[PDB]
Amino acid sequence: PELPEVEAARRAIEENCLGKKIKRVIIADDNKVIHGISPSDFQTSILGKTIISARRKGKNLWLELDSPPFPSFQFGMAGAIYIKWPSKYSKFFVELDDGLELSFTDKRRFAKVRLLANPTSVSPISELGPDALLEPMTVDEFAESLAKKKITIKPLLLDQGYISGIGNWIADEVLYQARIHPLQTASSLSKEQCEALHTSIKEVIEKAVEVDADSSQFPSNWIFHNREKKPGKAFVDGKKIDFITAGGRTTAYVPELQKLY
DNA sequence: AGCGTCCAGTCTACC
DNA sequence: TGGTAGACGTGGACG
Repeated sequence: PELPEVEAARRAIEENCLGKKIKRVIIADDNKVIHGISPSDFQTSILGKTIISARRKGKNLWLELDSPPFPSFQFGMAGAIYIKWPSKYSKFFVELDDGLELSFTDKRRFAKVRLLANPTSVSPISELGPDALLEPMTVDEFAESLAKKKITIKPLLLDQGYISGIGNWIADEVLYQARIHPLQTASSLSKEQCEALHTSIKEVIEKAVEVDADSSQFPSNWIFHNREKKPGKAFVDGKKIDFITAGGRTTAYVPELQKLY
């Protein structure tokens, strides 16, 4: 999940779970996902504490507790949060003093759950670039840095180091909206296009958050809705969609609108 | 469920 | 450079 999906989970927890003691904990005995601590230790630790606030940066979320260390989640490809089994794919589970349950699942096992004294000072959050939703580069700045990069525009957007939060489909959507080929070099962008990408990134990510990442509420005219179709049968507003790879990720774009020099 | 194949955010080996 | 080609477990969609 990309920024919208995580931001939705953060808001949901900030709304239903703050100020309640953790009465019961269950940590999946998953050597790969539960990173740097035994599910047992991890359990004993947070037991009895209270969530003081839910924080986020990029595709990362952590729970600030009334006392460290704090549990953090790097979603990966299939990470997800649930409030209300323990589901089969649950890796982190807690029942609060009011019967409310919170669970982090990962049906694919590509996520990372850690228990760090300060997630903000260490990987992966420490190397994260400014957040797309919390620290949006001003129009001028955005471009200014777009210049200093001799990299393809998309893989540039998929780099958590540069900017954090954007994912494969959010990248495609914004480039499409701003009518910019994914392979156009960063530095070779016009201060006109740079202001165009800047504006779509904002429209796309906000609306996405605004709808709690519920893809079905996504503007009908977003390429997103047809990026699932197979090559040769994928279209948007009559225009044809092409599937090329960039940054090692299948990239959907429309040659008739997204061109390059 | 039962088949088989393909598509789907890190993180490292390499030209 | 930065470009890439693969690896990593495994569910879900589909011929």
